[PDB]
Amino acid sequence: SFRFCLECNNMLYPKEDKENQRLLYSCRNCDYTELAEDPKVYRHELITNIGETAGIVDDIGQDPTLPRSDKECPECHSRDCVFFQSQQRRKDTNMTLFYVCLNCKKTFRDE
Amino acid sequence: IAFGFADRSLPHFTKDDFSPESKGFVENSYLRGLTPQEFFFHAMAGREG
Amino acid sequence: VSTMRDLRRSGAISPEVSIIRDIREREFKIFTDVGRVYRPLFIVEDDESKDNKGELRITKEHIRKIQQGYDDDVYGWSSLVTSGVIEYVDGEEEETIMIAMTPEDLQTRSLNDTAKRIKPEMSTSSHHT
Amino acid sequence: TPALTVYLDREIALDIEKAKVIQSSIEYTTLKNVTSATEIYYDPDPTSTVIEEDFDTVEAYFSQSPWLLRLELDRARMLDKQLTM
Amino acid sequence: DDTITTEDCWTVISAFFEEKGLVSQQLDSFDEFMETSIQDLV
Amino acid sequence: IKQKLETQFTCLFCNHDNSVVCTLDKKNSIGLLECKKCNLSFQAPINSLSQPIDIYSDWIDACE
Amino acid sequence: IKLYGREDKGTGRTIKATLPYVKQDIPIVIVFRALGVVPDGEILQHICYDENDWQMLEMLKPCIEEGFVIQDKEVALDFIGRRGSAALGIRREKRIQYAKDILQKELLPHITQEEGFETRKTFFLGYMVNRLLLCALERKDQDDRDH
Amino acid sequence: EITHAISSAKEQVQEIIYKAQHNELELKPGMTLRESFEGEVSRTLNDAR
Ligand SMILES: [Zn+2]
Ligand SMILES: [Zn+2]
Ligand SMILES: [Zn+2]
Repeated sequence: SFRFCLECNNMLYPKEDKENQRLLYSCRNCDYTELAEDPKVYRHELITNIGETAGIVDDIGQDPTLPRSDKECPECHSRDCVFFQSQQRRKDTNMTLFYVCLNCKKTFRDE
Repeated sequence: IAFGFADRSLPHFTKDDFSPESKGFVENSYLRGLTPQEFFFHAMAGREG
Repeated sequence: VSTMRDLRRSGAISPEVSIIRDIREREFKIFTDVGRVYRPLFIVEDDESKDNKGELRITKEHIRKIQQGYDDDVYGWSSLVTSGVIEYVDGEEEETIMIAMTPEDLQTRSLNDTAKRIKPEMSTSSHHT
Repeated sequence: TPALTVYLDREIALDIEKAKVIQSSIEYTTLKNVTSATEIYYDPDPTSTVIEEDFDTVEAYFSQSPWLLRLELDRARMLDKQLTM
Repeated sequence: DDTITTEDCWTVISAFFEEKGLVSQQLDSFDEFMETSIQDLV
Repeated sequence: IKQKLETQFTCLFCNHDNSVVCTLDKKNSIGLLECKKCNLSFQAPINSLSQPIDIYSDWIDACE
Repeated sequence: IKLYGREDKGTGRTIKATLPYVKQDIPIVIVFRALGVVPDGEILQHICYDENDWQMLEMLKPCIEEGFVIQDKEVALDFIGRRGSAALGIRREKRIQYAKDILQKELLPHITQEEGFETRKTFFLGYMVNRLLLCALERKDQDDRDH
Repeated sequence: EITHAISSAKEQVQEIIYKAQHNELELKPGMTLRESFEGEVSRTLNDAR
């Protein structure tokens, strides 16, 4: 989540306030500035797992092309779900399956 | 046989099916006769030759 | 999509129109383009609101009227298309449907004839729709 | 498909443990290969840290720019490749 | 009702070729060109 | 490094064509048009994306 | 719409587009501004529909900064008019009005060609960039040309 | 006999799918999981025929 400016709306850039010795978020088209809630400024994940759980929707159970399983839902204990392996398109992606209960829509595995 | 169709080899199978019949194993002999699914897969391999 | 689908199956929308719901990508695409290659299929009843479910919509009564040429108060191929028993699908819509290979595969069965061919087991999904 | 065929000296070639030692010395390992994540903090006090996670680590250890570069190594790949901090 | 047999499937297919034949994609395409497409191009 | 480029633009004053030279100094964001004939000089600011057609356009508007 | 930058090579990994009858590729942000939506915060609101994911935002970071100095509609349209390099001496008073035709017509003409409907092209442009990054983020396979 | 050997080969392919999806499959040197998975299934089916 990146933050811009509520007036100018330009993407605010992080800049240090040397005199008070605190981190600010400054604009570049006007004089607006505000205090930083997070010392972290940037993160780079080399060994990443983001996106695998990204593809979750409410109508996946209406797709008749998906295979159906008997797995017990932890929430409602229904005997009717669709399942699918990971939608992550990496070459090293695992083949472990995700099951989606058609009632509460929770995602679990067989581990 | 590759997943030409989104996550399946033919529209007569469900998605994410890696079983023998799904990815081109022709169980029958030429004497017995091939099923329609097997037939197309055999024609794909034959075309490549 | 159910409403739109029913308009094509009655004739209100031209039968060659494609109605494609891609659920995963959250996209709904409709094509009235010229030049799409399509083929006809039997419609199977999929709505769990009737005893009809799991069977072919087409019955011997339609087959009876086809051989006569007239209804019992011209009746040919296109009469079937605008009465909801056959529809056209193109390559894009074909991606989202589940097709049985023969009418006999719509219902589970009760062999060991060493001459005849083996039918596939189909045991990866417990119940097909 | 460029490929080398690397025969080993006889005394080493009949002892699988010594051959594994040769294996790890030849194989190229970069820092990128073992790094799981990198981070950039604003840590203005050089003797402390806003990060509660590295509190007990840096406080006991200690007993310039305010920007901090914090990189995390993956334990599994570091253990397999036999590399120490 | 009853089940659709193999012979019944060929009755349906017979109705298709009775109405459309084998070259209707050639003829209908050209017919649409004379009726409408020429006019629109003008 | 500076870029010294010849162009096929017509000088707005002496009217000699193919005699305007453009010197683009990106280190200081300063572009320079020069004639080779009457040698009139015109300076204008340039970015990193600019090309001889960008400052020659600014020269047409600076006259009118 | 081409995504430059190779794996750990190409430095700034920005995105430029190609327009009919214009010489060299123009960065995406510039054409967004040139259509009447200059506000950055609005630009990102047209492309990415998930503010939560950093990755679908870190890759658009260099595109903002390489098109930051173009801060309004008029200087945006002007730059496009200079890219074409047709009839040297078009001027700003009119070189804008020539580029407004290259944006209204030709560029995505299947959506519409009447005036005062630039909201559809801006929304569509954001969709394209979204699809481009999904493939670059390995969240979707590249399309199969033989489908 | 012929039908049995093909039936038992389809079962072993099921076991391989189970193992690979429950993280119980041995990784072959130089190969990712999906390569190793695809490799083992191919070897089984050609030996079955
Ligand atoms: Zn501002
Ligand atoms: Zn549930
Ligand atoms: Zn001059």
